[PDB]
Amino acid sequence: WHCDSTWLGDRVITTSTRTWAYNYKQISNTNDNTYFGYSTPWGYFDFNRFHCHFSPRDWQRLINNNWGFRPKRLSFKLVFTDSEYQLPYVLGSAHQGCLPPFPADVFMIPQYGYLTSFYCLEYFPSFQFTYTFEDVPFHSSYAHSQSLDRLMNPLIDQYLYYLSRTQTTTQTLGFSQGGPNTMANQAKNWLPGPCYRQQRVSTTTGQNNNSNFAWTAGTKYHNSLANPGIAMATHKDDEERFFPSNGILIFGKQNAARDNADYSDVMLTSEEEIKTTNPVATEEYGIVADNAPQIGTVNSQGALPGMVWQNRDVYLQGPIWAKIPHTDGNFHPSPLMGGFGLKHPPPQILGQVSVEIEWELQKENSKRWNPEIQYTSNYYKSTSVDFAVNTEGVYSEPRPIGTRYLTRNL
Amino acid sequence: HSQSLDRLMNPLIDQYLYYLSRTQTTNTQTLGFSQGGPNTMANQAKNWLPGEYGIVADNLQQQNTAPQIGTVNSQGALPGMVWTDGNF
Amino acid sequence: STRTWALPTYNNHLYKQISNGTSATNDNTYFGYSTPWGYFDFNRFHCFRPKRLSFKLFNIQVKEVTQTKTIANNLTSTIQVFTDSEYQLPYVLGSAHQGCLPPFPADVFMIPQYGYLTLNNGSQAVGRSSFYCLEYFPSQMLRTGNNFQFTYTFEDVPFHSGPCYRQQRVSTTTNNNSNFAWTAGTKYHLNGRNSLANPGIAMATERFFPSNGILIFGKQNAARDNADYSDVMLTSEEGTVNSQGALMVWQNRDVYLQGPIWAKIPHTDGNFHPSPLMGGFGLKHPPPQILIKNTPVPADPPTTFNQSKLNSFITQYSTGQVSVEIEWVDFAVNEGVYSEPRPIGTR
Amino acid sequence: DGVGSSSGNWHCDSTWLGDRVITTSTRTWALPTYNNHLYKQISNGTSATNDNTYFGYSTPWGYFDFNRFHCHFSPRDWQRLINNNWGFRPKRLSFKLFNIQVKEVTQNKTIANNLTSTIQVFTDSEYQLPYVLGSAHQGCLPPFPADVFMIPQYGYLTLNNGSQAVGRSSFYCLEYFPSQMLRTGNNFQFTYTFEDVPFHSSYAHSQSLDRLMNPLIDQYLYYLSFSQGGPNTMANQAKNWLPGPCYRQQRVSTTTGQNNNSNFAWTAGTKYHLNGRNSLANPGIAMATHKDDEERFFPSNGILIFGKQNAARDNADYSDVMLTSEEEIKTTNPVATEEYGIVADIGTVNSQGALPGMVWQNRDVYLQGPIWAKIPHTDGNFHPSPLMGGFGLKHPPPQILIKNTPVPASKLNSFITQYSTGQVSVEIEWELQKENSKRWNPEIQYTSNYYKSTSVDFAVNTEGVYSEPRPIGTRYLTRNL
Amino acid sequence: NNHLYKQISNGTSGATNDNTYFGYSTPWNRFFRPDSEYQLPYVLGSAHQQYGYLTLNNGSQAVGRSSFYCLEYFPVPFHSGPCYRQQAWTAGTKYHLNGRNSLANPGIAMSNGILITVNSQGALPGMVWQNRDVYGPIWAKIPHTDGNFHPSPLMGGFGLKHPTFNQSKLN
Amino acid sequence: TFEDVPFHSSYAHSQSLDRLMNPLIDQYLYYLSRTQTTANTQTLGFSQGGPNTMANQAKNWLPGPCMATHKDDESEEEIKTTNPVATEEYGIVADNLQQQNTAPQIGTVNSQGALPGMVWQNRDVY
Amino acid sequence: FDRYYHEEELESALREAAAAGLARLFSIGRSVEGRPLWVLRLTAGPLLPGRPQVKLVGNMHGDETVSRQVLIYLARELAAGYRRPRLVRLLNTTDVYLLPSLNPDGFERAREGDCGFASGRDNSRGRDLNRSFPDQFLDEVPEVRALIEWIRRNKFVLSGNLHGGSVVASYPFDDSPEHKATGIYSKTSDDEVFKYLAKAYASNHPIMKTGEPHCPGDEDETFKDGITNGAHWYDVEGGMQDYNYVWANCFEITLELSCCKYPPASQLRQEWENNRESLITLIEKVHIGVKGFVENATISVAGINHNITTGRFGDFYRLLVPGTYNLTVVLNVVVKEGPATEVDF
Repeated sequence: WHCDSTWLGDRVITTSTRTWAYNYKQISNTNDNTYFGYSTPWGYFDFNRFHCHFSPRDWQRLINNNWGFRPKRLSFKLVFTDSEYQLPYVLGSAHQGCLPPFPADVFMIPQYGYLTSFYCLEYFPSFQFTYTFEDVPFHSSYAHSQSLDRLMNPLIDQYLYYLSRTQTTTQTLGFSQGGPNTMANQAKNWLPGPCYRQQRVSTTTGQNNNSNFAWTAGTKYHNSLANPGIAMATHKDDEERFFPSNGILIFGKQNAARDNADYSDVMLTSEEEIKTTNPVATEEYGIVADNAPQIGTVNSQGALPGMVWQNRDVYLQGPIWAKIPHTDGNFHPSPLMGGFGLKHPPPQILGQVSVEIEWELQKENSKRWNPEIQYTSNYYKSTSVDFAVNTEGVYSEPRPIGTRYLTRNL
Repeated sequence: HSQSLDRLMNPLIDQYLYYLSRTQTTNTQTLGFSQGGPNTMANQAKNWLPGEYGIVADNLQQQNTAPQIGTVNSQGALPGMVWTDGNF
Repeated sequence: STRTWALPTYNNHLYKQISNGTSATNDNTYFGYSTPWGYFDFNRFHCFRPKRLSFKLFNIQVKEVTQTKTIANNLTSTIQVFTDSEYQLPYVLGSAHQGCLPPFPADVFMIPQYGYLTLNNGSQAVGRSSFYCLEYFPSQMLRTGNNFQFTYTFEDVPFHSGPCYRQQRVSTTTNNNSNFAWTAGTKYHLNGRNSLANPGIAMATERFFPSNGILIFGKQNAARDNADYSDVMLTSEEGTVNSQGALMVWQNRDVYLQGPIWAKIPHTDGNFHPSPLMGGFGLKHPPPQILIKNTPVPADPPTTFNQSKLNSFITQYSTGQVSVEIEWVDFAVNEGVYSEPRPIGTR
Repeated sequence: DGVGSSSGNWHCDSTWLGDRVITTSTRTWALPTYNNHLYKQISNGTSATNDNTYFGYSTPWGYFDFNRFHCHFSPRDWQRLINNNWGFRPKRLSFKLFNIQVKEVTQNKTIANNLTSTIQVFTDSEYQLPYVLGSAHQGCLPPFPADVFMIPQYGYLTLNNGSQAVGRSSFYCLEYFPSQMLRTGNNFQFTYTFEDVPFHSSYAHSQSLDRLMNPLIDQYLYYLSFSQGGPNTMANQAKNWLPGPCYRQQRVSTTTGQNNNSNFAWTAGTKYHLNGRNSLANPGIAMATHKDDEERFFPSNGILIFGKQNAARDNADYSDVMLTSEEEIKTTNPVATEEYGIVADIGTVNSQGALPGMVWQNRDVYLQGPIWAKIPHTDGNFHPSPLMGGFGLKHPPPQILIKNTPVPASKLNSFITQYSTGQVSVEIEWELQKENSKRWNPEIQYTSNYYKSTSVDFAVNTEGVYSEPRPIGTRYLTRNL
Repeated sequence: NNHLYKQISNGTSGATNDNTYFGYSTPWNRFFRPDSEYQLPYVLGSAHQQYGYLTLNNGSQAVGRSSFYCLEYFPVPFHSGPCYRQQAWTAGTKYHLNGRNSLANPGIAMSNGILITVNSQGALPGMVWQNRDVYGPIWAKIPHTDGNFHPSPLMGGFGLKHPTFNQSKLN
Repeated sequence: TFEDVPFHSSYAHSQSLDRLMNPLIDQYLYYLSRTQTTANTQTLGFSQGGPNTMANQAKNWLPGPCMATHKDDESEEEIKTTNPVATEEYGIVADNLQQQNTAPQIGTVNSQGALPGMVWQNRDVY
Repeated sequence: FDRYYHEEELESALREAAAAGLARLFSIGRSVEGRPLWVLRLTAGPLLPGRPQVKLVGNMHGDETVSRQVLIYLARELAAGYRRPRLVRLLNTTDVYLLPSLNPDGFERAREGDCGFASGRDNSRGRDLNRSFPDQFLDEVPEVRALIEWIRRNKFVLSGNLHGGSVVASYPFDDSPEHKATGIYSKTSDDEVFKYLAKAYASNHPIMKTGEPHCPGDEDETFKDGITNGAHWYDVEGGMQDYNYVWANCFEITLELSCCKYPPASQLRQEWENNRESLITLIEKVHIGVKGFVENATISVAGINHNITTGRFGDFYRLLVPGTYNLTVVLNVVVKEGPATEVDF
């Protein structure tokens, strides 16, 4: 039983020990929910949630003073692991059965099953092992101090003219130099990230339409919902009551119902920190021409040269990694739920279980003068301590802790 | 490929992430959230998108305008999609 | 290239918060800080791929102005110069601002003032808004006998020699009888703020030209605003899918003798073909911006101690020579004013 | 070296290497001529009350003083320091004085460089001069590096009988010290090493002193109720330690409506008597500002009250001052407002001296607060920590004295009006105490307000005036007793 | 606690304000001179006859400074005057701390002063005193404070500075 | 041989404990100057300690425990700079807790024990 | 005016209001810090027959302080009016209980000019006084227990809660069986009477005559006719108006006066101008419905599943909207705009 965390320079060794405790059935099943697959009698070990290795204090100590982090290696101690990645990878689908956030909790091993190719798991050579993470880019555990459209000098004009007038105040052609008072019209080098426009739903349920548009108005791809879809800002300035219908990660409060969970019983994650580069999910990407001139509002915008976009934030309760599918090609192989897209993720391991992960940190060197924004617990007294057991002994996570709190320049 | 992009998850274990399952009661406004599971696998959270392409929002819905949808017939590259001076 | 530069006192040695709100339009709202520092910009070509650069700052004279007006030598006055080699300051270069080195060596240029922008909610600032004190950097001080020098090696970048984001056609031969310059302009949306997609992605442009999809330069003695077509300089790049993303080959926007050389790729999780949209070389570690400031020399302080910071200084300005060496009749004086008649592309 | 060569560079940043943080800060200073190069006997007598009487000398020398935490730490640096470290203490400082330039002003007002004029700078490494540093005076290095600051004039006080002097009164002529003389091209520098000083407590205890017991096991000792101390009767349990010493202060409410309708700021204030000269115990011994849910109250003179930017020197309203709260030490220190405890005769003890087994926390340091104070060279002292907070040093950083050398235009009294200006660079290295807390929940960290504001906190306004909106404390992390 | 960490709080709801506490009960020093890193609350030395600890409280409530510790998250001079005058509870000698009168038991060595005009005088130069005898606790942990005067335990002893799958958890 | 004695101080202090500050520079630390607006009503005014309001300035230390034989113009006369006079009070403390009606009551300390930041001298030898 | 009333200043203000006019000042209990809960009776002591009790409880949340000041000013104005027609008749035919502060502790802990948009909202134990009542869907809140005992000791028929943070008149059933935060409209048996009372109070207010409050936080909460249902507005578990409707027979309505909970004292006079009429109207709205006599006897109205009980002297005050009702006693009647119809049993 180790369940410790050691901070050594740019490294942090987060180990956790948990006490742990079926049926091959041909399972199968609206046309969008049909499936076919196999229910194996095997249980699999899952530790693909950040709270399985980081304590809330560890998460604070990580997100308050590090611009980035990425796993380096893991040691697992306890049955076989698919080191060659033959079995279907059910990890990274944000499923339950992970190690409990509280080290004192005893969890049961989730049953393993896959979808379709029949895979007999006794056809494998079946304790401790070590895995080394491939070089994955650092997770951007920071916000941007500057917006993409405000990277210019607010004092000097541009030497490039923009067409400012087409009609005398007869039609003509007039040009003006971009300046501090016309920042919208200044020539710029970069475009906001790609957009896959989503429906706007208000947490103030009165403002929403009187219809059941959770699915009909969804942002599904062809029909499965693009949940949470590409990384986009949840809302614009002073619009925290709004969120994309299926474009954010929503976590469950303790004892929340599996279905029909009320808004008070769930925790919404706000991706507003990426609004400096990523377009708001509920709003359009921009306006293009169509032909009197005609303007077309572009809602779904693909990748364009010069685009820059932030990935979706990771959370203490959120997934850590996801296997990049072994496809011929891909664009920006990063999980949409957030995390580290690994071509060779930690093998799924099909008593007590100990998992230790070494995370490399990116120490921040910011010359920003004013104090930063840090994650803090409310000083005001409460009935129960946040991120602690209650009277009945049930450890609960009150809020979804984000990861981008320090700031950086674009 | 032996398995589909939208069917690479566990068909036995439901997700810990919630999705907006209903907005109108069964009738007034509400906000219902459900966990994607073996039955409602279309609503489950996914990590990747396919390489009509899909359905997107076309407006901002409110208590007066129904949310209409737009069928994407040409979709460019997006993060998570799997299938000169520059090329793709 | 060596140029003579003059640097005045900016903001009277103060950091001034600047902001514009709607109480204008939301698209033009900004928040930021104007610093007393000027900066050296040589991002234009008139100031293949770059390999390295050496930057020298010499023959510095700091001169007092006394009000008749007389200008006198100030031998003991210093100037603070530092390069943000770690890119810890907002990189205001790459926005194609004025104040670069003149295309004509015989011309003496004034150092542009360095200010930066930050996150805003209208005219107000948000908690994420950062304040950068440029005196909080190690800066070398220079008297009349001191000289500054630094060398910067460019990172590897492809040599300078498809998706579409449709523009609105405009004819140089004057087009619809309405003001469609901004209403019908190809814009993009960011944080509830519309920003003009100028010049947008690299696309083809003879009288036709995109409404905001080309770089427009200024003729010599051209108006700051409302300049006529004769006074400007057009660059030529010679289910309906109006906007198409990546699916596919294309070419980058041509660089111009009057155009920018490089731009800083934003420090971001991802980018698709990070080539600057106004042309040039996208650099993750661009040439660090050189910041220069006249050291405040206070006038006579009172005889009795006063806690308040000094607000009276002697009027000073520093001139000198700046040399930048980068390893990689038309165009002549008229009245002796250098003019660039036509824009030159590298294709 | 030379007239046209810079004598130093602007080094102003912070460097963090594990348990060490080296903060260097450079500022521009302007030293005028003080007292027209004269030592003036200054005094106040009763013929002014007897409590304010003083005798002393004002010297033509100015003094460099960097004894405020914001002189070296940026607000972001302070946030890094207090959100991650259980303690810190200075290790050594390097002081530099460069780019010196003496300018003479002539009235007809024309200011011209005086290349041949010198300035005298010296350090009292042997502490032979009266130590006016640590008294929390103005003239510190500005918190904002862009602010050019005036060098405060150096004076000192001596024994007095009213406005008059006594036989033991000492006159210190600062010219009697060997002072280095500097032209335009010269620079001054020295290095000082801090003596062994305990780490400042940059933490607030997770446990109160009376709640160190197991709340499930009854005590095996009895108390005259006889009963065994247990969970329910937790106040009667036998305990090992007593709270810190107390010196009761008058309670004042920030909600002015609740205060008494009298001018009790002086008469009812907590004072100490010394040589028949009542003085204000400001800020007094380190005690908790207020108990639980009493944030409106504060001791009358038991706290540090900093001034907001552009605040009146006298009669400043409550809106123009920032009150520091020592509520983080409620765990061990007694509350500064109410009594220490009850003894039997019963009687409430308002002032309690040191008792065996008493534990207490020192006063918190603040970004605007003093860093160190000199322990008086006395035979006896108890817990020599400065009452305004900081580090009590027997050999503090020597005070640097700088003065324009007189240039004449019986003794000569006609001098050309001169003033010097230059750059002062002070670099202090602090040893950090890394925290190893197995606490599960997150704790309180200092964070800036998320919501939009007219101007950025700890940043310049539209007019270019740097302001500190709140006094940043130091005790945000937690350590169990 | 059936392998559970249980929050335990006692406000004034019978009990008075002096007896209020907040803490956690986890499922986890008796008779010359005599968790290795001291990261847990040190309940030892309080002279008790199951490990549970207390933390900061405001009544039955807990302030944000309260620390929750998960224990599964883990891998002097030879023993031989000041006065605090003594005299059941109303007349007993107490000390005030954060608006909570705690019994001064057994107090400094000289009603509640044994293990079972100037009334209070603090330390003065030239004052000499003897510590309480031992019988009794061997030692106690000196609280990690900036200052302490004669850090000997008032209770006696030696003052040591370092002395089908289901998501729900199984129960 | 004698042990490490604390090296008895055969001198007299040239500075009093309450006059250790600069008499030319104001203190950046404010103090509660007044509470009644000089019908009078209630306020909270703050002033900076300076050369004139010297007794109200913030100070780092306190006089020794409650000793100087006598004050000025009345033998341990050499230690009145630090030690309080033996024939009077140590200081002035708060006795009650004020309210709208309860005018503040005041307490005279006659015997004071050791406090943090308290410095003192020892009796002279002869 | 232009001054808040603090410890022993609230008592002094109530004593001088009593001296200005009649008035009995007493305490229904003490707060956590022992601060008395001052109540002024305008008509302790016996309960006079024929007097419909009206209690006006303000300052439930300590930071909500417009209620305290307007309650004090209303008591003073009522005393002056009786000493000097409308107010004379109101005090002669109605027993009015004025409770300026139920949470004096929080009021003391409240700060100057916070406006709401830690704060003293809860009592000294951190327990909300508006979340400490039994709900149809102690010992830590002595004020709540004291008010519960006070209600049980009397037969209040109409009551008004004065709050802050909004400008609206909320009527009972502030919670819902499904406990959804907003949207769900919880309708009572006497919903029409509650709506009439809220409308009568809000019409006279120079702000609630328009449902929109024009204050930060909502900017679009256009309440219909300036009144709303508590559950329809925002769910409150264990509110006091629902308790007063269920466990008592009182008709209790919450009244958020201003969106700035703790305005500077200079605004108080203005706030008084915004409420001086309205409060009086509310009190003079207790003379509606039917009134009569029968001794702990159940009085019911056909078509409504809410039965009231006669007072110690058989007096019942069934508040009703004008109309024809079938009255029933367990142990056609016309209602017109104005005085209550007298029916005897």
